[PDB]
Amino acid sequence: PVPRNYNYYQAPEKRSKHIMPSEIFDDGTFTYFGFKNITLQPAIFVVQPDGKLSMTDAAIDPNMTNSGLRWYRVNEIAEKFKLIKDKALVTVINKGYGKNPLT
Repeated sequence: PVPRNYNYYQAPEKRSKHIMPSEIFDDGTFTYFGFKNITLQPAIFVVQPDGKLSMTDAAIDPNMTNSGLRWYRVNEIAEKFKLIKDKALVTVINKGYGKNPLT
Protein backbone atom coordinates (compact mmCIF):
# COMPACT_ATOMS: atom_id res chain seq x y z
CA PRO A 1 0.00 0.00 0.00
CA VAL A 2 1.23 3.49 -1.06
CA PRO A 3 -0.58 6.76 -0.11
CA ARG A 4 -1.96 8.47 -3.22
CA ASN A 5 -1.94 12.02 -4.48
CA TYR A 6 -5.43 12.58 -5.84
CA ASN A 7 -5.04 16.34 -6.17
CA TYR A 8 -5.39 16.71 -9.96
CA TYR A 9 -7.74 18.83 -12.03
CA GLN A 10 -8.55 18.92 -15.75
CA ALA A 11 -9.04 21.82 -18.11
CA PRO A 12 -10.68 20.59 -21.38
CA GLU A 13 -10.45 22.62 -24.61
CA LYS A 14 -13.54 22.77 -26.86
CA ARG A 15 -14.83 19.45 -28.26
CA SER A 16 -12.59 17.60 -25.84
CA LYS A 17 -14.97 15.99 -23.33
CA HIS A 18 -14.87 12.64 -25.19
CA ILE A 19 -11.21 12.03 -24.15
CA MET A 20 -11.39 13.17 -20.45
CA PRO A 21 -10.37 10.67 -17.69
CA SER A 22 -12.68 10.22 -14.70
CA GLU A 23 -9.97 9.53 -12.09
CA ILE A 24 -6.33 10.56 -11.93
CA PHE A 25 -3.85 9.85 -9.12
CA ASP A 26 -0.17 9.24 -8.54
CA ASP A 27 1.72 7.06 -6.06
CA GLY A 28 5.00 9.05 -6.22
CA THR A 29 6.43 6.87 -8.99
CA PHE A 30 3.59 6.33 -11.43
CA THR A 31 0.66 8.52 -12.55
CA TYR A 32 -2.56 6.57 -13.23
CA PHE A 33 -5.24 7.78 -15.64
CA GLY A 34 -8.61 6.06 -15.47
CA PHE A 35 -11.05 6.40 -18.31
CA LYS A 36 -14.67 5.37 -18.62
CA ASN A 37 -15.16 2.59 -21.18
CA ILE A 38 -17.21 5.05 -23.28
CA THR A 39 -14.35 7.58 -23.47
CA LEU A 40 -12.03 7.62 -26.49
CA GLN A 41 -8.35 7.03 -25.62
CA PRO A 42 -6.03 10.08 -25.92
CA ALA A 43 -2.28 10.14 -26.09
CA ILE A 44 -0.59 11.31 -22.93
CA PHE A 45 2.21 13.87 -23.03
CA VAL A 46 4.08 15.77 -20.32
CA VAL A 47 4.90 19.49 -20.32
CA GLN A 48 8.65 20.11 -19.95
CA PRO A 49 10.19 23.15 -18.07
CA ASP A 50 10.92 24.80 -21.47
CA GLY A 51 7.13 24.81 -22.15
CA LYS A 52 7.57 22.06 -24.76
CA LEU A 53 6.01 18.64 -24.82
CA SER A 54 7.42 15.16 -24.35
CA MET A 55 6.08 11.69 -24.87
CA THR A 56 5.49 9.55 -21.80
CA ASP A 57 6.13 5.92 -21.09
CA ALA A 58 2.40 5.07 -20.83
CA ALA A 59 0.55 1.78 -21.26
CA ILE A 60 -2.72 0.11 -20.38
CA ASP A 61 -2.68 -1.82 -17.12
CA PRO A 62 -5.05 -4.80 -17.79
CA ASN A 63 -4.98 -5.81 -14.11
CA MET A 64 -6.44 -2.55 -12.75
CA THR A 65 -10.24 -2.48 -12.47
CA ASN A 66 -10.67 0.37 -9.91
CA SER A 67 -14.00 2.21 -10.35
CA GLY A 68 -14.88 0.14 -13.49
CA LEU A 69 -12.35 2.17 -15.50
CA ARG A 70 -9.74 1.55 -18.19
CA TRP A 71 -6.38 2.42 -16.53
CA TYR A 72 -3.15 3.66 -17.96
CA ARG A 73 0.08 3.73 -16.04
CA VAL A 74 2.56 6.54 -16.82
CA ASN A 75 6.14 5.91 -15.52
CA GLU A 76 6.55 9.58 -14.46
CA ILE A 77 5.44 12.27 -11.97
CA ALA A 78 4.83 15.71 -13.45
CA GLU A 79 3.13 19.07 -12.82
CA LYS A 80 1.29 19.27 -16.15
CA PHE A 81 0.08 16.72 -18.74
CA LYS A 82 -1.52 17.18 -22.08
CA LEU A 83 -4.01 14.56 -23.28
CA ILE A 84 -4.39 14.78 -27.09
CA LYS A 85 -6.53 13.02 -29.74
CA ASP A 86 -6.50 14.88 -33.01
CA LYS A 87 -8.03 18.34 -32.28
CA ALA A 88 -9.13 17.34 -28.76
CA LEU A 89 -6.93 18.56 -25.89
CA VAL A 90 -7.28 18.28 -22.13
CA THR A 91 -4.70 19.88 -19.86
CA VAL A 92 -4.18 17.96 -16.58
CA ILE A 93 -2.70 19.86 -13.58
CA ASN A 94 -1.01 18.11 -10.70
CA LYS A 95 -1.74 20.51 -7.85
CA GLY A 96 -0.07 18.05 -5.50
CA TYR A 97 3.27 18.19 -7.40
CA GLY A 98 6.38 18.37 -5.17
CA LYS A 99 4.17 17.62 -2.16
CA ASN A 100 4.00 14.59 0.13
CA PRO A 101 1.04 12.19 -0.29
CA LEU A 102 -0.05 12.37 3.34
CA THR A 103 -2.63 15.07 2.54
